[PDB]
Amino acid sequence: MMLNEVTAVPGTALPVAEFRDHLRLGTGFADLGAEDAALLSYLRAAIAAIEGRTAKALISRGFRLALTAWRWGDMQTLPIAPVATVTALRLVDAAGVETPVAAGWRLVPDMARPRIEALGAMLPMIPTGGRVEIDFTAGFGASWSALPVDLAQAVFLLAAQYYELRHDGAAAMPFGVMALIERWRTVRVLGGRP
Amino acid sequence: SVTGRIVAMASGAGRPVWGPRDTVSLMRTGFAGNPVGFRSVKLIAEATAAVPLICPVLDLLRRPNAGQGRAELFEALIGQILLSGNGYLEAVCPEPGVPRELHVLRSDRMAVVPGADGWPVGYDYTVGGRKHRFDMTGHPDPICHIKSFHPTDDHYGLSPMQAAAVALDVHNAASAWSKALLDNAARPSGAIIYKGADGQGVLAPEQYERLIFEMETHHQGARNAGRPMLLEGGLDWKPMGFSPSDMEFHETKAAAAREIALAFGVPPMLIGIPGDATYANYAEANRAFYRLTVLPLLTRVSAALAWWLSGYLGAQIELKPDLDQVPALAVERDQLWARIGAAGFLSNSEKRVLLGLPPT
Amino acid sequence: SVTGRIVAMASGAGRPVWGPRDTVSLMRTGFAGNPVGFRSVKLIAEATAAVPLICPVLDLLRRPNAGQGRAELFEALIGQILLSGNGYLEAVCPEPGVPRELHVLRSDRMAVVPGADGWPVGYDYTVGGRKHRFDMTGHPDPICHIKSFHPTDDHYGLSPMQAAA
Amino acid sequence: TIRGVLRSTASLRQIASVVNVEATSFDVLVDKTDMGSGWASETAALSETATPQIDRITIPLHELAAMPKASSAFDIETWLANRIADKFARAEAAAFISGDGVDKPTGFLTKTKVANGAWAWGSLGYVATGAAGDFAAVNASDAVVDLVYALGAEYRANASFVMNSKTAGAVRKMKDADGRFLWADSLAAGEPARLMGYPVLIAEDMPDIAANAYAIAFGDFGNGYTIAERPDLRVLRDPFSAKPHVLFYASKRVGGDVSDFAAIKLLKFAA
Amino acid sequence: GGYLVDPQTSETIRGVLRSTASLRQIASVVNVEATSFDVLVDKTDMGS
Repeated sequence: MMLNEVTAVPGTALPVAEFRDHLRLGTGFADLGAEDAALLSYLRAAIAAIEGRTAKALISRGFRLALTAWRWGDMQTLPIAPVATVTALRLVDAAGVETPVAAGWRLVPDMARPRIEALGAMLPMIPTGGRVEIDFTAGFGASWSALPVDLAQAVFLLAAQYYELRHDGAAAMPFGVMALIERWRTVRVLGGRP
Repeated sequence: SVTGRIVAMASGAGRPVWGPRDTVSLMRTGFAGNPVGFRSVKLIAEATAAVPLICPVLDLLRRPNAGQGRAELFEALIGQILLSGNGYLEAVCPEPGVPRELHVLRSDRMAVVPGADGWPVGYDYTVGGRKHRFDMTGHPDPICHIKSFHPTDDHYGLSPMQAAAVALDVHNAASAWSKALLDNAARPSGAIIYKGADGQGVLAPEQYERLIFEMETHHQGARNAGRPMLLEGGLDWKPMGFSPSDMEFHETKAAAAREIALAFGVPPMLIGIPGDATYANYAEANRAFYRLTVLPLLTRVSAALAWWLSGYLGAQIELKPDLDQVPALAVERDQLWARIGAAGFLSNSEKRVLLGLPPT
Repeated sequence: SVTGRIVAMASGAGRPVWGPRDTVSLMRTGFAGNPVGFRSVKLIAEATAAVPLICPVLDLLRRPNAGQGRAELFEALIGQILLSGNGYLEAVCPEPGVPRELHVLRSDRMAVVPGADGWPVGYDYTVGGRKHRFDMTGHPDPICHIKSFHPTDDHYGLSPMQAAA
Repeated sequence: TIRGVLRSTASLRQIASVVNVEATSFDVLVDKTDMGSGWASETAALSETATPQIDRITIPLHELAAMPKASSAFDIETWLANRIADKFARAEAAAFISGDGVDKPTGFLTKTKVANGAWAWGSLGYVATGAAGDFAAVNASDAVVDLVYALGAEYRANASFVMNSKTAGAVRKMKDADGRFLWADSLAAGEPARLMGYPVLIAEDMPDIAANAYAIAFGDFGNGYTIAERPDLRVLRDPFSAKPHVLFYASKRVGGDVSDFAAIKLLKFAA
Repeated sequence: GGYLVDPQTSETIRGVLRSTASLRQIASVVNVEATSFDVLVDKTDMGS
């Protein structure tokens, strides 16, 4: 299960022009001077901190989930939560014949537990040695405006914090960064065999 | 019989009446599932088959059909009565009198038809989508229908497993509680906690394979039980326990295992369940078993064979249990022979007529 | 016997069938290791040797061989049945009738051969790399093979120590 | 006890020839024509008069399947078994009457009908009523009686009418010039069940009275229509595929078309 | 008349016959229940 991203964000999809406004608009020094491409490097650091704590995706990037054995008999919960439309469930063998499948499975979308959940009880078996591989597109929307705005504010509360102070310096807000994230974290209570 | 016509219309004449749906599932969950429900029926059905009978007709009962003996027949017959409250016996008559085939039709797939006057006209053996429609609109009436007593239903029996159906599911699930507890449980015998200088800190895979090899070799196992285990800074060993160790629903299982044995009527001493000594010394509990739940059951079924099979004959025949040379009733036979044998005042032929002997 | 030919081919005729590997280790860990497994077999094997028998033939049983008496024979014989589910008795016949030697062959180093019709044709006493290949393709059939009841296996016994392992 | 809608049960099964078959198909073997023997002449060659050309009609013995998912007051196993047997008793009734060729028994209505009097072997014969909407206005029931008497005296020993309910309605609506109900005269009679001395089968899968529809059939279906089938019903009490729904599998296999094209005669409501 | 008569088939569905010698006969098999099996051999001998 490597789960590398196929493509990253373009960078032009990120709200750098809006984050300059969350940094100092309506109150402030002026527009002031901010290294523009620096401000893009703190948004990518705040999204990747909230993509990890929430297990969401937020920009709808393309993924590739290549894992060897199916965990359940049929279920296969996908980790990156807001999903849409499996690109392909191609199945490579130990030599690399890469024979895709086009039926036998129906992705059941959900923000809680996205699944693969094949038809009946038969999910495509794995060639011995030949890892299965699932390409999917997971996230809310293509642009920044399609996001839930409370989750978008948790990026701006966090990316501004990485802008305001560089090293790990000390400094309880009601809806802080942490309180806006907790309704998007994954609540799991299984430590068991299934 | 005069009121028979009124109840028939409400149910609907000419149409099959099924009764209990879940009957087939109590068999798999209560008779193939737990030993107490398994042993209780097998203890009774192998006891009623062993009791001889008193009448010709018994030549049919001795050899009913191919591959199904005399004792094997009543195990199938009583084994349906205890399981689903109903017994069925098909008679196949190539010959006009005393039909030479008997077959215990299972009561899962049998259904009654109320008919016109409330007493049944059809029985339906329904396997797959296929029916048969046996007919009761005749004189020989080819199936004897033995009912257990049911006060609320007019067509079936009560099946003691239905009365114990809660206590079966307690005993099935308490026994499966301890099974899945032995299969889903993580107890550790301790935990080597490694905090570090920070509140959190991992240890490197160099250090981690060092920690396994001193734990694998020198601390785990029977042969390393109690090494003094130096703990440097950061490390600490918190030994875990397992606080309910024995006795996971142990008495509620042992109480439900007695209520299952209560409903079928076996004493707790015969089946082998643990419990307080109610009966004393097996001269009582075996005599109580063949007097409260075997011989009343057998004299009720044999009374239905005495009447259904006499409908094929001309003369009516009685057919009762022997209640003699059944070796569980020897304490009732010592007690009655020594009473009259010690009564020396009345003469010799006057007590042969009491003990049941042919006088001389 | 009619079905005997079908099971023989699956196992492979003419080839030794071994059964349980770990049989020799249950002896050292369960009969030379703990007193309860030690006393339980010694309590039985010294009891079956003490029971007299009712039949000539018992003259062989009274004096089977040198250094191995009547009571000492059944301790060796039953002591293999309780330990490894199998008893073996080689008969050496210099004379044609009632062979004057009996020897309890230990069942660690003995292996069966299924043969043609499922009933055995060879027994192999295998010490070191050395085999012997006793032959059952004759009328006297020189080894009696006493099986404990085993429902799943077709050639060996069950050895109660395996059930208490 | 769970109730259901009570559907029609009469199914053409009890008047057609039911043959237990075990193979994949049932081959009936009917000769198409006569011997053709002539009165011989006293001085003539007299050879090879003729021979009936035989014909094999194949009952394909199709299968019928219904697959419900099961998804303690009433017990589903007995109830669904008492519903799916009814649906297999009713869905084959439509195929016996107006089934087509594909994967199902071809009913006797789908056999290229030809007007009687020009009747050949490969078809079924019909008689016309008159006006296209209904029975004839001047003399009703003349179509019924010459439908009876245009069949053949050998098959009329045991022949029956086949209609649905609202064609027997339109039959009992026939009345004389005083309005006295030619069939079952009073309002106190009921279904007389012996139309023209022959039984009536109310089979709901027949079409109703229309512009050209063949709403009334008449025949000895014991020779006419052959139902070849296997008597059992498959019961896969499936504990797999879906944990949520049992999804029982029940199937009966059954086939049939017409064996004898002379037995069945139809009533075309046209000119 | 050609529909009246039908052919008789064989009693068994028969197959092309292929060889049975397989080296299972000459190698040594073991009745085993596992996921792996581990033979134990001695590549070299002790120095004497």
